[PDB]
Amino acid sequence: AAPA
Amino acid sequence: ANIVGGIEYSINNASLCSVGFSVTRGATKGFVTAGHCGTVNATARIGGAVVGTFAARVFPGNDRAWVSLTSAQTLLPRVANGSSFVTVRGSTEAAVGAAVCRSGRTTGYQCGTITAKNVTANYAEGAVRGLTQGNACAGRGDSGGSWITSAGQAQGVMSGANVQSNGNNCGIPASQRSSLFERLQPILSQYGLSLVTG
Repeated sequence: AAPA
Repeated sequence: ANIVGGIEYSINNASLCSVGFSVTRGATKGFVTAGHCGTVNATARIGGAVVGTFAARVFPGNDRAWVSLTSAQTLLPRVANGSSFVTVRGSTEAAVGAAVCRSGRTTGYQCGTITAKNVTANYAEGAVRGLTQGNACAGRGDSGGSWITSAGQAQGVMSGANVQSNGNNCGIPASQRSSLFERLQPILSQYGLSLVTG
């Protein structure tokens, strides 16, 4: 998961 | 500007994020959003106009911030759902298995269910702990936006998602999505904020  | 959950705002004329929720702190108007969206004192604009500045944030570790608005802004107890609105009624935290929706400027209003709590996201900047996971889809730009139940209970603000090369995770099945949000209740007590409700 990455920011958004 | 009318401050509604889910709408776009820019930070320092560069990044975009989405408004989470209208709040007050005494006589000060503000909205909560994600910490990674701006640093303290970054300028927030809505529709080209300056609406306020980042007052406080914590990112990484947590991912939360609130923007203090000028007096001219109109705070509203609402979250955008297309051309319609969901009224914010309170912030009772829903349990795993509850249905929830989220609103943001990239994918609009999307719903799904809460699948897990207290998830750690490992972003390039460092870990963010304590996140709740839902499988409503989301995309780059939705960060900071509202997660709310249909009944109007504000759950938290969008933090991150396992986005694919198209910038969102809406093209993979709900079973494979991890869309994470920061719980609202700790942001409200940490900054002494009261949610605007209607």
